[PDB]
Amino acid sequence: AINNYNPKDFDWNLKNGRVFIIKSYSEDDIHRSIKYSIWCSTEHGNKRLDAAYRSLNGKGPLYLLFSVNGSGHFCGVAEMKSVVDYNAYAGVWSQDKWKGKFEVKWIFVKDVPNNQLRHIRLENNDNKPVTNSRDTQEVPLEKAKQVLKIIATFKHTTSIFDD
Repeated sequence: AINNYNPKDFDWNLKNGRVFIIKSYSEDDIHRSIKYSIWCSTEHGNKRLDAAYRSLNGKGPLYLLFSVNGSGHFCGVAEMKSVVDYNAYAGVWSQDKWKGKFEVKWIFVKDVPNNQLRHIRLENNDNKPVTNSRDTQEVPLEKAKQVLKIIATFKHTTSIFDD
């Protein structure tokens, strides 16, 4: 890998976009996402993000703030880059038939610890800290701006690449 990620004077274009938490079950899913520029949330996760992406059209960016369950930190930020693709061939049984995947462009890959963000609280999630969020929890715009500044400017000592 390279430091192709973590741009410096990164303007977010976050005047009209949306921001969502991703909780990855595994570090492997993070690696594969970075390698192949895709993500799959749960069925409801994909549908929630698909609807948010389509409602935005091209008016604003949809960012995803990633964190592996139990890590204590966020591990980076990607932008969602396609509608959700439900493929029409995978699956034999009816429940594991139409599984969704969508495109992401990874922007920041860096460990930002939660102690840097616990002060930011989500008014749309019972005023809990942004670090308490569950997968596909949406972050209100002004709180998102605060989280993106912290993530973009934090001088990190680790990243998921050490794995």
